[PDB]
Amino acid sequence: VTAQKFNGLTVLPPLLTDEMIAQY
Amino acid sequence: NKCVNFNFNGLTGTGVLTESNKKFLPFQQFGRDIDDTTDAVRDPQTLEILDITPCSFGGVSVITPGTNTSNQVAVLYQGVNCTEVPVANVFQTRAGCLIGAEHVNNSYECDIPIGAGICASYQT
Amino acid sequence: NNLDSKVGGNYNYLYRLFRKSNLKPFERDISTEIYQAGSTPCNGVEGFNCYFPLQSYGFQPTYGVGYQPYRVVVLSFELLHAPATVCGPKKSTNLVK
Amino acid sequence: DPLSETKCTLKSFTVEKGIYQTSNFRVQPTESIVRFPNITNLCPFGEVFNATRFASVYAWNRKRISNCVADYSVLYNSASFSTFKCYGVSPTKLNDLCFTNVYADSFVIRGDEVRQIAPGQTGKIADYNYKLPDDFTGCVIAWNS
Amino acid sequence: VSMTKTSVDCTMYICGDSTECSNLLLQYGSFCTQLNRALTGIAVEQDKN
Amino acid sequence: QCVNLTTRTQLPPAYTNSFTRGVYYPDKVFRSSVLHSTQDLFLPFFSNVTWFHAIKRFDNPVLPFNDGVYFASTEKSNIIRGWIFGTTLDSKTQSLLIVNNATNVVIKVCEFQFCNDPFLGVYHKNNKSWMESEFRVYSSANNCTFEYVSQPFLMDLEGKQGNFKNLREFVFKNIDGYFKIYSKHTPINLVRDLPQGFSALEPLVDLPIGINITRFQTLLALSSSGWTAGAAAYYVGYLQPRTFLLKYNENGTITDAVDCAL
Ligand SMILES: *[C@@H]1O[C@H](CO)[C@@H](O[C@@H]2O[C@H](CO)[C@@H](O)[C@H](O)[C@H]2NC(C)=O)[C@H](O)[C@H]1NC(C)=O
Ligand SMILES: *[C@@H]1O[C@H](CO)[C@@H](O[C@@H]2O[C@H](CO)[C@@H](O)[C@H](O)[C@H]2NC(C)=O)[C@H](O)[C@H]1NC(C)=O
Ligand SMILES: *[C@@H]1O[C@H](CO)[C@@H](O)[C@H](O)[C@H]1NC(C)=O
Ligand SMILES: *[C@@H]1O[C@H](CO)[C@@H](O)[C@H](O)[C@H]1NC(C)=O
Ligand SMILES: *[C@@H]1O[C@H](CO)[C@@H](O)[C@H](O)[C@H]1NC(C)=O
Ligand SMILES: *[C@@H]1O[C@H](CO)[C@@H](O)[C@H](O)[C@H]1NC(C)=O
Ligand SMILES: *[C@@H]1O[C@H](CO)[C@@H](O)[C@H](O)[C@H]1NC(C)=O
Repeated sequence: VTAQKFNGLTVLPPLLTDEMIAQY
Repeated sequence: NKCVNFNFNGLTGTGVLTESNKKFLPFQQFGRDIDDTTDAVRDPQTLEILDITPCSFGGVSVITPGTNTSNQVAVLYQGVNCTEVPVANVFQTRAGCLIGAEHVNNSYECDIPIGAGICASYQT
Repeated sequence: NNLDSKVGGNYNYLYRLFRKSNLKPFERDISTEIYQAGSTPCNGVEGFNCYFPLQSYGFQPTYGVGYQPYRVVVLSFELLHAPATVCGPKKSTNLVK
Repeated sequence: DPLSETKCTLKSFTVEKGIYQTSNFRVQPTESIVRFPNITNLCPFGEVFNATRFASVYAWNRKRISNCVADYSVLYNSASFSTFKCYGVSPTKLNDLCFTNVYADSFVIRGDEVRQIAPGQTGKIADYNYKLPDDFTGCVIAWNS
Repeated sequence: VSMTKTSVDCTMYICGDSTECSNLLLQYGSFCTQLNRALTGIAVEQDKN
Repeated sequence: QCVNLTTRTQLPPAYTNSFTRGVYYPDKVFRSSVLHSTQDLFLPFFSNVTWFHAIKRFDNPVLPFNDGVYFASTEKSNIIRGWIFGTTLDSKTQSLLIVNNATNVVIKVCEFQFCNDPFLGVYHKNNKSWMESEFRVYSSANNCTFEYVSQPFLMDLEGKQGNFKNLREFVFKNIDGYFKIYSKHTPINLVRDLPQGFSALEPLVDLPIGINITRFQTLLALSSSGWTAGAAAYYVGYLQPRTFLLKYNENGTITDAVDCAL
């Protein structure tokens, strides 16, 4: 597989980190 | 490093200014994003290449217990690093800044989901 | 024209040619003072590039149409937010339930 | 309070446990900043006013202005210029205005006959050696000498 | 399993920095709330997913 | 001065493929590490560009200038020197003049009266030095509107290298009363045709000219009739309204472009 923007769309982070899903 | 209305050679925009790591060709006076947004400018006096960052903003989230249970609440500044929030207990997370929350270490069971492994609860 | 004209010019009529800015909607500025159009202040009743903003209309019968004076009334009101205070030329009906 | 602001978002007097998004906080921008490549070809105004000798009125000089920035910065701003009018734009507003194409004029006349340079006016200056057009929306200036 | 969370400052996106626009938006109405109440539903549904 | 010299050998016009030469940086604006697309006026890729010489022979006919142009010269000793642009060419409208004399470049916009057989003329003797002799370009310019000139140099006409040593090139365009000049220079070892491969011209200068343009001429270096003028080649191609896609790289400089309907 491969922080605001001027107009106010936002990518927003996940509830579980990429470590916690690995721990599941 | 202040949130301002800038203008260079008539080119208006909103943000904070900073000295770039990027490098222009000799004759260009504006620079942009992959989304065609002025992400950069070159001050027509000093010529030093300035990157533009749009000021940090978002929905204030609020964390509350039941109205039945309390009148206390914690106020969450999503996406914003807290270093400009007092311009409007405190802690910082990948998901934003929790203000009015006692940052504990003990990893209890979850209740009020926030982000990047964080969630809140009401306890003594 | 047939009232507001005077053959020597009816200079009873004054306007405000200048002000620090445009006034507020439905506002009315009674300020007489000398308007400081230039960078200089002016102290006393006169000076360089400070000008009397109150300036005058001439009106006469020898002037052309639309250069002539016109009499104006501007009716303003608000509507049905609240109890009535004037009502139109219709009689109230019977009432039915 | 945020407590009243959530009660307000929900249009409710009760609220249970939760996280509620509200109030889009945004930095009200603190001031403006402005930048230009500093003015260097200023328009050549010294020779239009400060020049040692002007022409006769029948020979009234006319020269072209272009390629420059046209400051009134010592022009209108010195009171010794004993008359001026730009007829369409206020005398305050010409530093913010622009020109497509320009010619400037230089000559001497009598103080009594200064009123005769108005467009659509008479007297031997006006009718025989300097006349102006009916639309005239360039600008005009005069000073005692 | 899930798609990225998003939200938008619909007011900043429709007319950034403009009060004259903002008074035009205040004739449109609930569209700004609605266009994040939808995205909240997505955002929570990623967590539930 | 003007003298109408007719003294040359008679030849038809030549033609050749444009390859991927004829793009410019479309707007004055930086990007880096992107694939970005533009719609504007451009030289189509793989056009039959017209091809011209100086030699015995001196190709300098009247060319139309519809929507502006690409011009490129494979060169030795600076034979191609100036440019002349307009629509009446006889003082009934304005026109533009741009040349590089023996000591300064000069750029002017006026109601011009250009020559019927123009060139720039030079003393040619064997005494190891070549200098200005004559300047056959135009007589009148009685209204003028622009006034630009270089700092003083010496720019030669002496040399005897074989194949073409340097490639110089330009885009000329006339939009909203401005002129736009784009250029590039690169050394070459090429004998009789344009370089394959790719580059994009930089905006060299912009000028407030204000003239509707329909035709163009070029100025080249040279008891009047009968003459020697040196060996040179140059190529001419039009601009169509077309999309292009570009690679702008890590350095923010141009890497490649694609003609969209090729
Ligand atoms: C803006 O104005 C300044 C002069 O006031 C020009 O820059 C000067 O250049 C020398 C070069 O060695 C510097 O040492 C000075 O410190 C500069 N002065 C200032 C005040 O910065 C500059 O060239 C002008 N800008 C442009 C685009 O020409
Ligand atoms: C200039 O070139 C042309 C030949 O093509 C000649 O000029 C002509 O001169 C007459 C007036 O005597 C005009 O009616 C023609 O219209 C002109 N033609 C052009 C195209 O200019 C003339 O032979 C040449 N002049 C000299 C001095 O050699
Ligand atoms: C909530 O609090 C009120 C007291 O303010 C109480 O009367 C009510 O019964 C409580 N409701 C529940 C469901 O606990
Ligand atoms: C909480 O944990 C951090 C390390 O994750 C440690 O530095 C800090 O002292 C601890 N604080 C308390 C109050 O336990
Ligand atoms: C003309 O020069 C004198 C100084 O010799 C100065 O007082 C005056 O302000 C100047 N005006 C302009 C327009 O240059
Ligand atoms: C001989 O050389 C000089 C330069 O040293 C040159 O000016 C002159 O024109 C040459 N002689 C002739 C007859 O042209
Ligand atoms: C791009 O930047 C690198 C690293 O600084 C440099 O070595 C390289 O020469 C540049 N590319 C070109 C085409 O000059």
